[PDB]
Amino acid sequence: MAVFGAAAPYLRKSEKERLEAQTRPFDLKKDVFVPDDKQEFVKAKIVSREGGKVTAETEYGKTVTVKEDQVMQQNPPKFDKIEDMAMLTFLHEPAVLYNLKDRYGSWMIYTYSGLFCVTVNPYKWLPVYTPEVVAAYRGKKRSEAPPHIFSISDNAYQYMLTDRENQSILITGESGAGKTVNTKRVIQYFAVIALEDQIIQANPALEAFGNAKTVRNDNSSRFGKFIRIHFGATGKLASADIETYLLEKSRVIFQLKAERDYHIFYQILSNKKPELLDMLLITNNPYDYAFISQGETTVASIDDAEELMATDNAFDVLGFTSEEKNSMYKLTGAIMHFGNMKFKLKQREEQAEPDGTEEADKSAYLMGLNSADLLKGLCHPRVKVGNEYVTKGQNVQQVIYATGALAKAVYERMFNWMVTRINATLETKQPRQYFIGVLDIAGFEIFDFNSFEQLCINFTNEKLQQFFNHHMFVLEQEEYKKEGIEWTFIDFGMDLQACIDLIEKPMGIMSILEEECMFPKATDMTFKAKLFDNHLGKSANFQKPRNIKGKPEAHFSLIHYAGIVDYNIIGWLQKNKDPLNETVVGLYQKSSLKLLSTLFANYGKGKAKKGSSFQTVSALHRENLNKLMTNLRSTHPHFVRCIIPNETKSPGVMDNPLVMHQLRCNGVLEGIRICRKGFPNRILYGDFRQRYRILNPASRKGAEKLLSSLDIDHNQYKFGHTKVFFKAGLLGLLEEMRDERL
Amino acid sequence: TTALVCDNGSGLVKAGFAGDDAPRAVFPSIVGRPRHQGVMVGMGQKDSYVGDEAQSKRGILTLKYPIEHGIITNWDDMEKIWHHTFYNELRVAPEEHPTLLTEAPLNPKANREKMTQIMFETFNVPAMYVAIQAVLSLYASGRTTGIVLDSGDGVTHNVPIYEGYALPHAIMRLDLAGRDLTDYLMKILTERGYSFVTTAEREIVRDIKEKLCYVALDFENEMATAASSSSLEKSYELPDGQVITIGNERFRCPETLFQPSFIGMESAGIHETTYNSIMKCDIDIRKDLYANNVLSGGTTMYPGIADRMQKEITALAPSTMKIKIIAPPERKYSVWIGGSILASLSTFQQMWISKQEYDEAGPSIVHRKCF
Ligand SMILES: Nc1ncnc2c1ncn2[C@@H]1O[C@H](COP(=O)(O)OP(=O)(O)O)[C@@H](O)[C@H]1O
Repeated sequence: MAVFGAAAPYLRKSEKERLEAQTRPFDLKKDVFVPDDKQEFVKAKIVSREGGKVTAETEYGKTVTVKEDQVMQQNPPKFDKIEDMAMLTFLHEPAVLYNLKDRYGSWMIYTYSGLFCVTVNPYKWLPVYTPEVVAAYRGKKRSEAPPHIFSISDNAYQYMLTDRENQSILITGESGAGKTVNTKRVIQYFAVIALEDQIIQANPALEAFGNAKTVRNDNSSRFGKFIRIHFGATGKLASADIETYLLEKSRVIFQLKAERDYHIFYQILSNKKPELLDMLLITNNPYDYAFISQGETTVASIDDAEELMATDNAFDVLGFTSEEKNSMYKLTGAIMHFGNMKFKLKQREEQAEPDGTEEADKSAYLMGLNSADLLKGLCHPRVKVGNEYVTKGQNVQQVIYATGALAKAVYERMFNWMVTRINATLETKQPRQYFIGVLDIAGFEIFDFNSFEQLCINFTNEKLQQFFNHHMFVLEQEEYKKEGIEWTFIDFGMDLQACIDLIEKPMGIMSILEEECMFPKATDMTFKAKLFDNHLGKSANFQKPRNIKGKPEAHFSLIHYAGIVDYNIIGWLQKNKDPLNETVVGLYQKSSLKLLSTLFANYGKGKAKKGSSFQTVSALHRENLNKLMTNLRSTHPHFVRCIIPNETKSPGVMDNPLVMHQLRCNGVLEGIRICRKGFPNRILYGDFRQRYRILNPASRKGAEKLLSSLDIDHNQYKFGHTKVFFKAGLLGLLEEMRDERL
Repeated sequence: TTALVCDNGSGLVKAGFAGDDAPRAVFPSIVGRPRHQGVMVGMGQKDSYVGDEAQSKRGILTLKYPIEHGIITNWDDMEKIWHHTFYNELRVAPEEHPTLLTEAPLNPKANREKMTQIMFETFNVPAMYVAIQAVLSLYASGRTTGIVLDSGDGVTHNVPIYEGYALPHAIMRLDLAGRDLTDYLMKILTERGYSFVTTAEREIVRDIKEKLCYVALDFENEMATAASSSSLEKSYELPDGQVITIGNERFRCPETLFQPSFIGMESAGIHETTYNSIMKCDIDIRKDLYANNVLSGGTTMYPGIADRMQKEITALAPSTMKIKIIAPPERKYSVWIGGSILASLSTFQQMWISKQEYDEAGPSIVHRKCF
């Protein structure tokens, strides 16, 4: 226990202290888990089971009665503080909550939970991050060493080196709960076992261009960052790669009532650089610009001026010139100038014509196009019919949708190209063999006014959770085919895929939405009517909404792995349209700027060319999710779960509702639930004997004699050849008969 | 899998893929056969040119239209047209693509029956469907009500639709269209000295019409203006020189649409059949129909036709209504655009006629609820 340097206590408590804590009275009958009001479940004692009446005496002095249908045992003391939640004798929801609660009070951060690695961030410095434990872990195994991310990092490394394949680290948590520094210590450990400074140096750029204020967080990430750490043949550090996925475009145009756009517009709106404002014609007033003013104007998030400076510094120290930063800033200002355009219908026709031309002129002067030419390209697109061009007509709604789609497109284009430039700066010529990627993605966010974007996020997280579930299924089949005990041949993925089929499949929600924004006079009520007519009752997970405590509104409710979510319809048709304007895209290709590179080229024998008008954010998102799954499904994955203990920066004290929220939205509970259908308590025969032989004191014959003389049913235990498998009730009964034996 | 939207029309084939913004292949529906003998031995002449090639070899061919007024009259020529469309213009294999075809209202039933028989047996498409041109125009126009006037090249028709329900007893069909306008323009040019008689000169006359004709707002005043001034005359350049100058023939040709007595028909103009269809419709929807009068098809493409028809329908209707005529610039392709929209709709995917249904019920399956 000295091999763990000075961090040994925090990493794992001594066996002596373990045994000194084992001695503690606990009544298995009347100290069971009990539902609560202020929290979900609190530690209490019951006086008696008086019919339908019980009385819970908690620590707070309360004596509430709870119904006999909502009570469940508490974890025994001889199995509290367990490192692996999967090995718990009784797998309940608040059971694991209190397990991690006592583990963080006792200041043990990392905890194994089967195929996961859960990490609640400590708020003060610990010796657990000293290089001594890093170097001294080399040579110890996963099955025995106490939980820590260095363990799974080394396991991924050696898995890569033995199987000659890539691995994937899926760090899962909220921005501002320690994800950045967790990945930082990951990359440090990887460098140790053999460019992190460059990663952190270029990070403020992505933090600017892909983070925006939501309600649950003021520095939430919207894009799916994912760093590929390549290696060589000798498993030595070769180079690092990075890719961006699923960057939400709707933010650039529409913002909710309680949230802001991306940080960059506000950082530019910081007057600390007056040269940017007077070169971009940006008036100081943020209410002036319509694309942004609909969201939260300003919040006490960060020092935005200083962040502007930090980003400019990171830019100047990155490979690209000052002119290029200048073009980036001016392009963002042009996107900002798009919103104030004004169009009117014509005299006695249905055609759109511009009345205000000043912002048009200035946006053209910025973009490097002609103002009259851009106005003509917006009001009168030209389309190709065989071997001739004919002009298409537009009204105000159509030209506005086109403007919004153009802005979203140019922003996303500049973003992807900026990431390419970042990767080019990082690029080293060393040969790059198999990599181990680390993935940063949005969370299964729930609110009271969920919308289209939250539906997209939850759909992504559904694909991820189903992927992990199938992964763990194959892992359990591997355990079984090793143990020579093979049963229960049903997979664990379809039970979740049934919910996916309600989003992606034809006549699913996304297909109905696409059809509805294609139909002539569709409205939100018609969208709702079609959803109901085509799914209500005929499906399994789609169902009515619920109105609780006077919530704002809900039009329908889906059920996911992370609970029942009620979604709102209003605005989906208008926000899903993505009609890109081909004539203006050609204008961009013919610009006098860097813009011509971003829009280099974008829109017989079998052509899947969907039109410019038949474009939907949902469809582009489904395609991107498909290709992200195709990139992940080729690598053996690993999962990291990050939980905030409390919203306050004060350590020690926690918030049980926030813990439950993280557990549900993260899927640790779903993992333990997939376990709860088999035999989760899995122990060998030797320690089984050494702990339960005094019941019938005297390896299959003696074990079987004891089992038959312990009144255990056949289906309750599964007889293995190295370990014999038992369930929660079996562990409880064996515990009780040991206790009476003593 | 993706669907094919082939709006075969009558005088122009328009094909493409469902989900596009415009047809990919647009060429005349013409089959030409050589009429001279052919002396150069070894060059290997073929026996029939179809499509846009027949317009290049136009000088030595006899051009046939396989489809007369909506109705197909030459099934072998039409199979050649379709084969050319599938293989030599789109380059797709119809064994793996559903095909949406378009037809005018009030045609014979054997037309649709033979059309689907061919599509399932000769070309072996997996599914197919026959739609009405006016409904697809109204899809592409972004309406759900409105009286649509679809003037193609063989047939003109009105189809009043309200709230997605069509009023079949009010559908009017007229057999005056661009082909009759071309014949009238030939016959009316002959009085200035020019004579075009061959089927290869019919195409030159059609080009003259497209390029120089327009609709007068007031016919008598434009006739007096042409009789007095000379500011109306344009010149055209034949494919061998010898410019021709036409005067009041420019607005006298498309005026046949509003006075079909010019070509000896008895019926009423398009402005009057539109109003009569409206007056057949129920009294509660006539205001919406007056406000949503949609034009589509190549013959609605003359300059001034929208203003003329608004003047006429306004003089006809009661003086307290808002007459409004919707004439997009991409009128000519409205049927194809609407067809693409429809075939891409996800609700539509259980309204195809499958190969199994056909092998089960014969070609009669076309007129069933799978219309
Ligand atoms: N600009 C134009 N002005 C007048 N007539 C036109 C014009 N363009 C095309 N047409 C006429 O339209 C007819 C073709 O109509 P079209 O929409 O192709 O019907 P279809 O597809 O059934 O043939 C041709 O006969 C041609 O004379």
